[PDB]
Amino acid sequence: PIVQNLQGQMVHQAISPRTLNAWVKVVEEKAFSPEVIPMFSALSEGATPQDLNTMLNTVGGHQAAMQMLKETINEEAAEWDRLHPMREPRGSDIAGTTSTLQEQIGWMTHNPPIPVGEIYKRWIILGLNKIVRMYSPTSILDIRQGPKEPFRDYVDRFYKTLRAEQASQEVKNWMTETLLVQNANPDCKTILKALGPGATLEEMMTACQGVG
Amino acid sequence: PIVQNLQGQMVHQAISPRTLNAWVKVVEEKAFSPEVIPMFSALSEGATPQDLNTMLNTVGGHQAAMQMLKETINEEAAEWDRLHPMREPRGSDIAGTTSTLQEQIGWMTHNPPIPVGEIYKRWIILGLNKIVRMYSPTSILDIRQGPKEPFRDYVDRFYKTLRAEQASQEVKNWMTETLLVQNANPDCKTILKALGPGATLEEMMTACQGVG
Amino acid sequence: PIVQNLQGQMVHQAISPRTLNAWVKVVEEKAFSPEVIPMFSALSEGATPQDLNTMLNTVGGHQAAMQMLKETINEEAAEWDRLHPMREPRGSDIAGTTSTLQEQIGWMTHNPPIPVGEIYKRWIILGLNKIVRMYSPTSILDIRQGPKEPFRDYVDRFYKTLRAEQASQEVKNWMTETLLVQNANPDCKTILKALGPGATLEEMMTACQGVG
Amino acid sequence: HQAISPRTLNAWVKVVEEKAFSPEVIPMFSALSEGATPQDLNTMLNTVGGHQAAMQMLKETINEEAAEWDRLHPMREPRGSDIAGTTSTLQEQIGWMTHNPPIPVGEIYKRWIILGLNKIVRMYSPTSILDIRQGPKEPFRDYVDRFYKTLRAEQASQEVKNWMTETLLVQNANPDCKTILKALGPGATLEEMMTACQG
Amino acid sequence: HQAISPRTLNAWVKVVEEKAFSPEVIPMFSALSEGATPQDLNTMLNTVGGHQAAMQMLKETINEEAAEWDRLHPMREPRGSDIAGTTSTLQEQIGWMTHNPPIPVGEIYKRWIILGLNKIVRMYSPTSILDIRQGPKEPFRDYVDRFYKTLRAEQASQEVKNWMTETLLVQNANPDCKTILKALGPGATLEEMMTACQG
Repeated sequence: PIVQNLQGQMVHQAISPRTLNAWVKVVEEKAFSPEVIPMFSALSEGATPQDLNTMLNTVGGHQAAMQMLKETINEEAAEWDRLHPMREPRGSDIAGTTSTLQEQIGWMTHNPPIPVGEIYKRWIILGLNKIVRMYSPTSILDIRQGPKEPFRDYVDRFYKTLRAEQASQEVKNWMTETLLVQNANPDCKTILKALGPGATLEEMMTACQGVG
Repeated sequence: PIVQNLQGQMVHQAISPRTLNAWVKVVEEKAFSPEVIPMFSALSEGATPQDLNTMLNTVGGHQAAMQMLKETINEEAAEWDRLHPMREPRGSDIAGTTSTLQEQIGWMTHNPPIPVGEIYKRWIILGLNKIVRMYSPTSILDIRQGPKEPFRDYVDRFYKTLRAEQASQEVKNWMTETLLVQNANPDCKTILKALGPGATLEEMMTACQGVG
Repeated sequence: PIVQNLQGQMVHQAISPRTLNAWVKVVEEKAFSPEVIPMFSALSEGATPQDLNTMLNTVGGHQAAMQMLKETINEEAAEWDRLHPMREPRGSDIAGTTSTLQEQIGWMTHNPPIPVGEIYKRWIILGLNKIVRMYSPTSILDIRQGPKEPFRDYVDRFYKTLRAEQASQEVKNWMTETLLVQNANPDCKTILKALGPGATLEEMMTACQGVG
Repeated sequence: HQAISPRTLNAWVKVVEEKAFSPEVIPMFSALSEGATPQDLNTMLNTVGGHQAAMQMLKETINEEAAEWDRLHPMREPRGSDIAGTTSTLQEQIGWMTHNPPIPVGEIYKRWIILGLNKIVRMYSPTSILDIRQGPKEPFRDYVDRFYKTLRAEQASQEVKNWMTETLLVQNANPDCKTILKALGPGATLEEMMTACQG
Repeated sequence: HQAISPRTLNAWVKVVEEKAFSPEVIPMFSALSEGATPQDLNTMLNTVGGHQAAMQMLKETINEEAAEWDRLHPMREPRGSDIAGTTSTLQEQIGWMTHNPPIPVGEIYKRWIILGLNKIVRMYSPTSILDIRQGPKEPFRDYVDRFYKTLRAEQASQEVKNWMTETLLVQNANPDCKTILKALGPGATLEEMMTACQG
């Protein structure tokens, strides 16, 4: 992180141990559920490349996830160097392996701020999105409401799987509009189709409140 | 947040990573149970509009909840601009999208304090109340004591659903007075009606202690 | 830990009580699952030998784990003294039993930094790896997919046991490549073998999504 | 201006009657109505004998589109009725195409008719694409032909159709073919898919 | 510019439906689509009712060829999609066809479609060549016709097909004519082969 000293000069602030422990708990217990990405974003707010590499070290227990995260980081660094051929931050500098700590702090504290931390964070988020896409327990087409399950639980599962799938935005809109209604159980499906097309999710949940 | 510097001049204090992680856990695990609103109020004490937008970013995983929260924020900003046509905070300024950080700190630190953080917080709380109202698993009329369930558990469920429903206050009073007694199981319902009308909840719980 | 004073001179920072409580929870609840090692690494970031001994004291509830950790520490200290016959840190100094606190801070704050904390941490990590290797509930050859279990759960179990086993890296690669396919259930195993050899884990998980 | 040919009109009538309403009616109508005027279009629509319910849908959709056009817009310029040809002379219809520069009155009405026909064929498709699934013994060839006909009739966005082709074709198939298709794995072509799945 | 004739489109759909995807479909398409612009070709393909699996193979092959064209060749120059007619306008296609030197987008698209149709026919060959064989009483005049129809469907290389005609034909022949072919011996033309086989 970054914080002002007593006089005011910006200086690197070490990431606290309990934050890293929380991130380790997130990596281990959750098994790369779709909820990790918001948790990673929260636990890494203001992170520099050194801190992000510290988090990646804990990620590195899983060989496959670590390998794909490294591959996506390398690819995005190559893209950055392709687009953009204290020195200007290169791809490896954004990756926090060649650039030193002081260069990172200077880049983040520059006027205007060079968002090295944020760009590296978004690369990591893309890699984590891919990893999450692997570990989705089932595809969206397999989510089906049970004979007795409440509509709220089915919608929760459907939207979780939708976050996992990471399709195109228009595809997601069509999915929520049509596939949600299609896969519902018959007793609910009658009411959903009677509501008609273009029904907002608020109408859908209110109409089917406790039908099961 | 806001905190005095070493000399004493007010300056923005960044929201800690672990607080945002806790808020993410609240958004994800709880599935918008009625308990989120107190937890949101606690986790966002002293929040500025920038911090509240930071929390909203984590909320933004859910498309429907994020959409309705944005819609309520826009509506309340329009209401604010309608009522009230460093510059005075406009609706978008309260929303923390046009106003800069320093303007927010100045507004909160003004004499008298302009409660930009609190008004934005209450708008967010209204939106979250609506979202919670969607995700209520069952309506209040479906809560019914089981044949063996203790009275304390039934009352807990009833009051949770009452918090979820968000009806008029007089309607809530009538509901607690009459509907609670009506839906109780027959063995308890005999004692509840024998207690008579206008019985305080303390009398109701003490009388039916361990009846089931 | 280590942190700059108000003037800037480096001084020892005490390990917070809540960090030690979290480490105690990790030692007790987890029962030396493979996830402890990342959690230990996170909770002990920047630790000096005195802090590491403080953590070891909480570890010392378990007689066998404490004994083996002490034995590995002594062995690695003997190796350090063998390789390398304020004074230079001896093996017992790295162990944080002969060296005083101020010598440790001076070593860590030296130019270049003497990584006494990190070397002691890696010795502790080797000992914890051995302890974890004892407490593995089953060997890798016993992990077998169930008739109905999803492929994601089976892969999670397999990689957890692989982390526990701690074999040679090439052995691990062969294990993930062949033994994972061999032990899968027949309905999945058909698809895995149809995918052919040299299939990346991404292909394996995507192909067998929801087959069970 | 030239009169519509009896051969063309008979072809339109016979294809509509024979095909009832299948997705190829849209390209057939577009081909046979090449550069036609609103009077010719109305002739082609009214000439259809059967499927008067479908013709009612088409007229209702034309009226709705005309109302929207009138909402968007209050030689004399054309209103929705003028575009639909209900209140336009043949000379008036020739105008707005003979006008320099012309405003394509015929093409707008053709687009409205195409929207109505898309709705009609979507209604006339006997099953939904998500409900299309393989029989226990149906050939994979017949399954995929039915699936792609239904997908053609679906009237959805193009990216949605691409995802549909990528996923539901493999997914909705029976387990016997599903095993072979998964063994082929993603990124394969339909040609490879059927050639492998011949048995 | 003149649009495709309704008689031509009706003939095309008629022959496609009646013949299925037999080998003659390719030359028939080449005949009917002479000088046809990409818009006309797209209409010609879209109007086909049924065989949507075949139309999907055709679309996929067109997309692959368009990608190859775009890779090889990076008014505005025509792209692969423009040749395919999905993106480029009718006027743009007409201008490209009229330009000197010409960019015959029609001919390139026709060649791509011919490739796709060849692949489709090779898929659609009902029985492999090795399976065809003379019956106990089937005349040689019909057995050889079946054999050569299938051989045209298979679309193997000429070097293979020489051996196929030389050996597989005589091998699969019925026992009565097998002896006659063997006696007649190698270096034989089809006229000799049949004219030695009657009865």
